[PDB]
Amino acid sequence: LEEQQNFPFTIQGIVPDIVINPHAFPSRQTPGQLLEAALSKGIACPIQAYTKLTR
Amino acid sequence: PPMDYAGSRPRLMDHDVTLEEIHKFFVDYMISDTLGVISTAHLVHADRDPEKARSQKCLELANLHSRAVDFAKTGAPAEMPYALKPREFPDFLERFEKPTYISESVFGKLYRAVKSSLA
Amino acid sequence: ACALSEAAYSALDQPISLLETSPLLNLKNVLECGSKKGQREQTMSLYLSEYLSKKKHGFEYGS
Amino acid sequence: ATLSELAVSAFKDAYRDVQALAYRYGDQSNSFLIMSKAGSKGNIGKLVQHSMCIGLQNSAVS
Amino acid sequence: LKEPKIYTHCELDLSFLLGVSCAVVPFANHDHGRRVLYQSQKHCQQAIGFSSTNPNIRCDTL
Amino acid sequence: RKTSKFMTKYERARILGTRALQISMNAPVMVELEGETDPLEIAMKELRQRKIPFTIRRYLPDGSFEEWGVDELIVE
Amino acid sequence: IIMFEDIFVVDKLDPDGKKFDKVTRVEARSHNLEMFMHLDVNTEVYPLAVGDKFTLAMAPTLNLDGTPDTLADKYEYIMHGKLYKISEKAELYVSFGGLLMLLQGDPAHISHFELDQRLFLLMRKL
Amino acid sequence: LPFRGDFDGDCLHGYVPQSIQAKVELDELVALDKQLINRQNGRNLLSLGQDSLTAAYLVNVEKNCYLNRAQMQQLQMYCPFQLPPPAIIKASPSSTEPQWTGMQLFGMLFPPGFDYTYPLNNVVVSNGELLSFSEGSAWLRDGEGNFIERLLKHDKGKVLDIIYSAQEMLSQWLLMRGLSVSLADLYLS
RNA sequence: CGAGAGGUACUUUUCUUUUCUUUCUUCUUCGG
Ligand SMILES: [Mg+2]
Repeated sequence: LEEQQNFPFTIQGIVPDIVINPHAFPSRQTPGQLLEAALSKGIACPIQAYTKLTR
Repeated sequence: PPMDYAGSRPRLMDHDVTLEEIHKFFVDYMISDTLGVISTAHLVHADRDPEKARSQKCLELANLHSRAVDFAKTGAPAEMPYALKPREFPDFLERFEKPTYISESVFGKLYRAVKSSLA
Repeated sequence: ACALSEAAYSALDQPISLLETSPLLNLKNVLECGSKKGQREQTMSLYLSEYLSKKKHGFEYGS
Repeated sequence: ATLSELAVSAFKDAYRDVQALAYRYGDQSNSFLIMSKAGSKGNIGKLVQHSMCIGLQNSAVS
Repeated sequence: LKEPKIYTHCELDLSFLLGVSCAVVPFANHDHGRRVLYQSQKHCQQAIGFSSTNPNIRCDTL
Repeated sequence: RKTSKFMTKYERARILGTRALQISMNAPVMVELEGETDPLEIAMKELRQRKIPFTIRRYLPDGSFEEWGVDELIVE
Repeated sequence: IIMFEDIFVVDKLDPDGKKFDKVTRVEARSHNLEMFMHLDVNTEVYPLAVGDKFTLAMAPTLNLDGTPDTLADKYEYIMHGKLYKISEKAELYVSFGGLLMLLQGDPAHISHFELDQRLFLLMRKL
Repeated sequence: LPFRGDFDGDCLHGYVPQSIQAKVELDELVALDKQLINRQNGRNLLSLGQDSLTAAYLVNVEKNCYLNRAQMQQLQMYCPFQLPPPAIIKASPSSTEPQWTGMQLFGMLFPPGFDYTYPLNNVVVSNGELLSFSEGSAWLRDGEGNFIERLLKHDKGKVLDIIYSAQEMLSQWLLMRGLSVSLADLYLS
C-alpha cells in the first residue's frame, strides 16, 4: 500500500491506482487487457466532435 | 592402409537391348560426367588444406574418382556435390580467368623454379 | 526419493501424441516395472554386426 | 496416427524459421524480447503467438 | 453477407455463441483460451458487486 | 575409536541441544563467559573451545559401538 | 608520460547505422604503422562517421608531472581502463569498464605495456 | 523457488517449536544458511527472480546508458562493497562530469578475491571486476556454471546478503529506468 | 458426530545460436 506522493505521476498530475508487474503478460498470454485500457483511455480523454467514436 | 576395391552394384535388365538404350547411354554420358573436376578439386584441396591427402575432403574425392572411372563400365554417375568446389585456383595452373591465389605448397615452388630458369 | 518425487510433480501430465506418452507416465512405467506380467508385448531391440560396414551402404542393406 | 506424428515434427522444425522473424522486425527495446532473452518469463514462442501467428494447434486425443 | 448472395441464412451476431458471462468480456478472442475460462466461470461468481435493491426481505447467510 | 575422526553435524546439533538444555536448567558453565546470556552462545563457545565433558557412544550396525570424546573430535 | 601516439582513420562500423541506441565497434587502420584497432565508441554521444581521421594517445597518468595515482585537457574522449590480456603480431586487450579494445599491431611498437595495469585512453578528432 | 509457490492467494503454514532441543537443531540443519546446495543436482538452491534477472540483464546488455556520480552514490547505499574508479573521464567535448558504465555497477556485488569465467557469453571477471560481456544469457540464470554457484563455491559464508543487496540495487536501478509493456511491443513493427 | 455439494490450490515449467546452401556454363590424369 504505497502513498500517493511516492507513485510515478503523469504530467497532468494523474497518479496510477493499481500497479501490476509486466512479467504476468508473456506467461499468461493475455492481450486485450491493454487494448481495453487503450480503448477506455481514448473514451475518457477529451478531444481538442465526440460522435462516431469507437465505444 | 589401402582403400576399397569393389565398385557399385551392376544394373541388369529383365529384357534384351533394343538398340535404343545404347543411344540413351551415349547421350546421357555427356551429362552427369564430372570426371574432369575430381582430379582438379583434389589437387587444389591438397594445396589449400594442411594434412593433405588424409583429410575427409580428400577421401570423398578419392572415392568419387574411383566411382567416376567406372562410369564407362557400369551405369553409376559420380554426382560431384556442392560445397566441395574450391572456387580459387593455385599458382601452378593455366586458369588465368579464375580469381587465383599464390600457392604456398611444393607445387608453387616447382612452378616458380621454372620461371627462375626461363628468365 | 525426494529428488525423484520433485521431478515427478513438476512433469508434463499430458501426452505428446497418440504413439508416445506423457513424461509422467514414462517415469511411472520405468519406476513401476516389476509387475512381472501385462499386455504380452515383450519388445526387443536387435543390433548390427561390425563386419557389415565393409560394403557400400552395408548397414542399410543388412537392416 | 502415424501420418500426423510425422507431420507435427515436420511442422515444428519448419516453424523455427517462422519464429525467427521476431528478431528482424522487433526492436531491441521490446519488453517481450528483453524478458525472453533474459530468461525471466516467457520465450519467443509466446511472442510469435502474441504478434504474428498462433501456429500449430493439435491434440493428442482421438 | 453483402457481396455473395449464396447463403440464404445469416446470424444476428457472432458474439452470441457464448454464455451471458462470456459474451460480456471485452476482447475475448484476443486472450488465451485458458484465461477466459477462469474469468467467465470462477472470477465472475466471486467478484463482489451488486447484491440486491431490497436488503430487508433477504436474510441470506452471507 | 577408529571410525571417522570428525564430528558430524547430526551429532553436533544434538550435543549443542543437550548443552543448551543443561545451561537453561541453571548449570555451571565450564567456559568463562564475557557478557552473554543466551545458552546457545555459551554452548557454541564450549564446543569450539573443547571444554565439555560429553562422550559419544557411536553405535555400529553389527551390534558393537565405539565410545568417542568431544575433545578427541574436531569441528570445522 | 605518453607511451603511444598515432593518427588513426576508421574503415568500418559494426552496426553501421545512425540511431541504433547501442555501442559501435569501430575498425580503424592506422597510417605509417600498419596497426589494426577495435574500439566500442558511443556514437549517439560522440559521433564518428566513416572516413574521418582522429589522433589517439594512451598514457598511464593524466597530470603529466609524475604522481602515479594541470591535467591533460587537450582531448575530448578521455577514458580509463585496464589491460588484462597481452596474449599475442602482438595484440592488446583493454576493457574500459565494459567497453573492449583490441590494439593489434607490430610487436616492437607495443612493448612497454605491463600486465594488469591501469591506463587511460585519450582521443581527439583533429 | 524452494517453496515452489507464488503470491497468488497461496497460503503458507508454519510450525513454532516449543522445546530448546528442537530449537537448537532447527537453525543448524533446516535453516536457509544450511540449505544452500540444491540436493537434486548439486547446484545452488536460490537464484535470481524475474525483476532482478531482467534488471541484471538490462544493466549489462545496454552499455550506453551511463550513470553520473549522484546516481552511483545513491545506488552504492545498497551495495556491500566500495566504489570503483569511474572509467569514463570524458565521453563528450561538453561533458563536465565523469560518468559510470553499466557493467561497473553490477561489479560492486563481487568480492575482491572473486574470479569468474564463462566462455559461452565471454564473461571474464578478474579481481572483483566484470571486465567483458557480449550478448549472452544463462550465466545469471540457474545452470552448471552460473556466478551464484561459483560464489557459493568461493566462500559460502556471505552470499545471502550479496543476493539481498543485488535484489535491492537492481530494483532501485530498474525503478530509475522503468520497465513497461505497451502496444508497440505487441505490434512488433 | 458422520454423508452430499460448491470453492482456494500445478504458473510457461523447456523453443533453440536469430548468422545453415545458389556468384552461375566450364580443362580428367598418363604412354605410343
Ligand atoms: Mg498461485
